[PDB]
Amino acid sequence: KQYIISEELISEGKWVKLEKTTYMDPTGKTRTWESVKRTTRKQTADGVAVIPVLQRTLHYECIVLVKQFRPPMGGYCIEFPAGLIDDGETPEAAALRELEEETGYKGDIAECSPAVCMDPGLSNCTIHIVTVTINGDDAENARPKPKPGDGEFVEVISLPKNDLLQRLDALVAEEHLTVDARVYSYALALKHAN
Amino acid sequence: KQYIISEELISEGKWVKLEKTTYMDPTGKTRTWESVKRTTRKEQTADGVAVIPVLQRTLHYECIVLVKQFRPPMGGYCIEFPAGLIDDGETPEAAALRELEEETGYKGDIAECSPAVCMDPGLSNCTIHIVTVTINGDDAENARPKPKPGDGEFVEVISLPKNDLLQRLDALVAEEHLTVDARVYSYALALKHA
Ligand SMILES: CCCc1nnc(NC(=O)c2ccccn2)s1
Ligand SMILES: [Cl-]
Ligand SMILES: [Mg+2]
Ligand SMILES: [Mg+2]
Ligand SMILES: [Mg+2]
Ligand SMILES: [Mg+2]
Repeated sequence: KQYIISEELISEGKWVKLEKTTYMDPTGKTRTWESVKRTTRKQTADGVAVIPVLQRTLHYECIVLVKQFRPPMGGYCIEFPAGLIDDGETPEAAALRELEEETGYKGDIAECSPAVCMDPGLSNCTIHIVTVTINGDDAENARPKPKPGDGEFVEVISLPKNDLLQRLDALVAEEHLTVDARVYSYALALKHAN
Repeated sequence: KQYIISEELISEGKWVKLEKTTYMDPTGKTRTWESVKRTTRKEQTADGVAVIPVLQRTLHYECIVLVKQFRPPMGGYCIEFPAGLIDDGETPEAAALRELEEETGYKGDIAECSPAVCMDPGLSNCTIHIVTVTINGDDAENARPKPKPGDGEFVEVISLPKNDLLQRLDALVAEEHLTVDARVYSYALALKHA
């Protein structure tokens, strides 16, 4: 019943473009929307985000997160490890790779989502969310070695799964970091579960 | 260490702008980013809200109330938490309750309100409050409720049991060609992981 009729390019950068979408609303009226797209997508999705469950015996399970400066935010943010899927990469493979580059941890795939939207009122951006467990007791994850690219500066922050929400709320109150909405949503459901 | 040096407008639509962001990396080098921003953000603590609406009813499993809408930037239908931008001077909590009633017909009760969290911080500055609201489904106010969609809003309400959310979302994606929101999916994953 609703559909896209055309897309007019407004402005194209190296990484991002702005478009004006014309679409048919369900009353049979023609309408417009300003839409953002990345210029990098081919793939299943633009990117992956990794939910990395650090499992170590006799310890609480941790969720491994990363803190970085985000120029669009003008501030530091706390996020799941994430990045863009290389052309010819699978989502699962991008997840292990990104997880290694950003944290040094080497992990195992548990499940992978279908492509899910990031901010669908604004952009077409999508990701796979890939749940990964990290055997924290193996020697490869003893002194994890982050292999970050040129210009990436990432701090690793592992927080306990069973108090995640309170821990994030603290980082926000006390560090003026911004927590990512997917990370916050995850933390909320850990509390809301039964 | 890192901070914004300058923000140079590239292209402004009525709703969205692209900016060339210049910032200082932690080595001391000047770098650039392409950044998206909304034009609508005021003194609001955030662009918007998303509502986690827990429908509670005697002798019923709790449900999460979701909405399905056409999203022009996506070219397709998306399943999301009820959500809208915060009006000038409106509180996040008022906005949440109001968007919830407008989009679903339900009258909720505030449970909790997050700090401002980032929607896609490598791309945009957009932020929301995630507002958890309970809905007393035994109250007559919430018996056979009508959405009051604004101008050009066409929303369908989908209520799924909290205890099976992830499988129910996976089934919808299997039978329907629709996209699930990344927040909704993250929340459904944590409900399983707990
Ligand atoms: C990032 C959001 C981009 C938008 N582009 N177009 C938008 N139109 C409206 O909100 C609207 C205007 C007139 C009648 C009905 N709805 S919002
Ligand atoms: Cl798990
Ligand atoms: Mg990354
Ligand atoms: Mg990378
Ligand atoms: Mg809305
Ligand atoms: Mg609305």
